[PDB]
Amino acid sequence: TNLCPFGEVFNATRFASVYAWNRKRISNCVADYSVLYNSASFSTFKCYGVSPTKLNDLCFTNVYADSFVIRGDEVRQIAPGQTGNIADYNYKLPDDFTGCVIAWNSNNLDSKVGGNYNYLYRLFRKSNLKPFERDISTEIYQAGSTPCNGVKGFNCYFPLQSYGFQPTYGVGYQPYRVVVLSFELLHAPATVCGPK
Amino acid sequence: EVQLVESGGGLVQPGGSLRLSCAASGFTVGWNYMSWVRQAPGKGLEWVSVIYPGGTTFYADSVKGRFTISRDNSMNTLFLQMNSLRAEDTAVYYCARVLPMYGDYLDYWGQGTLVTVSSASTKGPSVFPLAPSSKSTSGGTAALGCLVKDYFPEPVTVSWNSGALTSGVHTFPAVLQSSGLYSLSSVVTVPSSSLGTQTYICNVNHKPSNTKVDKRVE
Amino acid sequence: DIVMTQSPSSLSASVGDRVTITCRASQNIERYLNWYQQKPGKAPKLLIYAASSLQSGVPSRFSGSGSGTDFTLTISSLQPEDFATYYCQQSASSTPEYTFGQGTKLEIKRTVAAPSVFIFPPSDEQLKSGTASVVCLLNNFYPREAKVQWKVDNALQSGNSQESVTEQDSKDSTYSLSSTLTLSKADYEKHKVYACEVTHQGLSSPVTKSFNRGE
Repeated sequence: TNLCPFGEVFNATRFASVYAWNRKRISNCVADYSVLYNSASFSTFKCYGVSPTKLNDLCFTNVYADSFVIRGDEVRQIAPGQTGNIADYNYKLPDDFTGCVIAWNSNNLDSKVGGNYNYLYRLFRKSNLKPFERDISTEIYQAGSTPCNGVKGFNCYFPLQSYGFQPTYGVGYQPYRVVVLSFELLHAPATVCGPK
Repeated sequence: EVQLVESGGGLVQPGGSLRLSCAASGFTVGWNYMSWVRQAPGKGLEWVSVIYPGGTTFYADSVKGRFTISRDNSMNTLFLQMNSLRAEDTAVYYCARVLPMYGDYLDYWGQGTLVTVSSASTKGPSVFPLAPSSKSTSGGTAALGCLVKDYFPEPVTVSWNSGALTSGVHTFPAVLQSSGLYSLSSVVTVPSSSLGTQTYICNVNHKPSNTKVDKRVE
Repeated sequence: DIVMTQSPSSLSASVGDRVTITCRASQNIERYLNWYQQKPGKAPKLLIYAASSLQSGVPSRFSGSGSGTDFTLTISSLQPEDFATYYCQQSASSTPEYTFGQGTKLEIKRTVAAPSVFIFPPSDEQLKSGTASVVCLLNNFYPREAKVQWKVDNALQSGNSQESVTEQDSKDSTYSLSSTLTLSKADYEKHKVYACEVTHQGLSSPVTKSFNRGE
C-alpha cells in the first residue's frame, strides 16, 4: 500500500518557472486519483485519451507529473496542437498526448505586492520545442546580424522574462499553477495502478 | 542601420491574388517576430498578421483563410501572400519588427506599399508642364511644375532634378476624377533669377504601368 | 475584441503648448499599451511602449502614462514637426490580438499667412490631346480655409474643377492648394479670359489671377 506522492506535487510550497518546468516520476505506487478529480480546488481539468473518472480503474508503466506556473491567460496553451509563446518556447505537449492538464489560480501564493520576480518564461528562441523538451539556456539571443558576445543591447536580448505577478492584476494576468499528468504505457509490466 | 522596405503592391482585380515583399537589413527576419499591418485610405491602422521566430503564425479575423505570412532567410525577406482579395482589402501594407518584452509592440516600421483592389485597368499618366509665366511671378518668385494626369492606380512618385531639388516642392495629393482616373500636380517655387541659370526637370514614376517620364519645364 | 477609443479625434494647438491625448480600453489591459506617431506618407514611428516607457531616440517631451483602461500621451512643449496622427495600440493577450485606436490628428496653430497665387494655362502638348487643364496654385497659407472661384470671364464655373490640399508643412505649419479646371479643347476655345479668384483670411480682398487664351 505504497501510495504515490501526489501531495508532494500538487501541495508543494513553490512551483517551477515554466521554462524550467519540473518533472517528477511516479513508479511502483498505488495511485488514488479520486483525491484530484472530485476536487473543487481546480479550475481546469482536461483529460486526453483517458477520462477523468475511469482513471482509478487503469494502470500504466509510468506516470509523469510536470508542474509549473503560467498566467491563466496562457493555460489554454497547455494542450496538444496549440501555438504561442508558452507552447512554442516553454512547454509543449505531444499530439498523441494521453493524460490530464490540471490548473488552478494561485494568487494567494505567487503574487507579491510590487511584483513577484521569481517566475520566468522564455520569450525568445530560434525554433519551437519538441514535445516534453526542456530548455534552460540563458544565452543572449541574437536578433541582428552582429553577434552579442554576452552583452545586451539593440538586437541582443535576454531570452527569459519575469512574469512580475502582482495581486491587483486581472484574473487573466494572475498566476495559475499547472500540473500535467502523463500516463506512459510500455511493453514493461505496469507499475502504477489505481485501487482497482 | 535598420531598414524595412515593402514592395509588390499594385492593382489587383477583385478575387485575385498578390504577394507582398518586405526586405529587411538590420535584423535577420528568421530570428524575429514580424508583423503585417494595413491602413485603408483615410482610415486607421488595422493589424493583419504576425509570425513568431519559431514559425508559428497568427492572423486577424478579417484575413484568415485568405492571407498567409512566410519568410525567406537567405533573402532576409518577409512575405504576405494574399488570395481572394476583396475591395475592403485596399490599403497601405506595412511590415514591422515586433518585440515581445512588454507585450508585443512594433518598434520599426517600413514605409508601406499600396494595394488597390479594383476591376479597372492599369493606365499610365500623361505628364504636362506648368510653365513659369509673368502670370507666375510673385514678387521675385516663380512657380513651375508638372501635371500628372489620367493614371490608375495610385501611386505616382514625383521628384525634381533626380532628387537634387527638394526645397519649395509641393506634390499635392491625387484626386479621383469623374473619369475614374487620378490626377496630380507637383509644383516648386524658386527665385525668378534661377529660371535663367538652372534647369528644372520633373521625374514622374508610375510602376503599375512601367511608366517613367522626365519632363523639362520651360 | 478589445476596443480602444481615442480622444479627441482631432486637436489643434500652438507651438510650445502642452498637449494631452487620451485613449481608453474596453477592458483591463494593465500596461500593455503602446503609442505610435504617423506623419503623412511616412512610416509609423513607435513613441511609447509599456504605457510609460519612452522609446530610444524619441525626444523627452513625449510622455506616456496610465494603467488599466485609461491612458494618456503628453507632449510637454509642442513643436511644428509634431503635426501627425497618434495611435494607441493594445497587446494585452499573450496570443496576438492587437487592436488600434482610431487615432488623433494633431495640427499646429500659427499666425495667419496669406497665400501666394499663381495660374498656369494649359500646356500646348495637352491641347494636342483635345483637353485643356488650367491650374491655380495657392502657396504657403494659413489657416487651411480658402475659397477658389473659377471665372471663365466673370461667368462663375461649377462642376468642372477639383482641388487638392497638402498636409501641414512640418516647419512653417502652412498649407498649399491646387485647383484644376478641365475642359474639352472645344469648350476651351469658346472663351477668352480665364481667372481664378482666391479669398482667404489673410487677404484684405480677393486676389484674381487671369490670362487670355493665346496671349
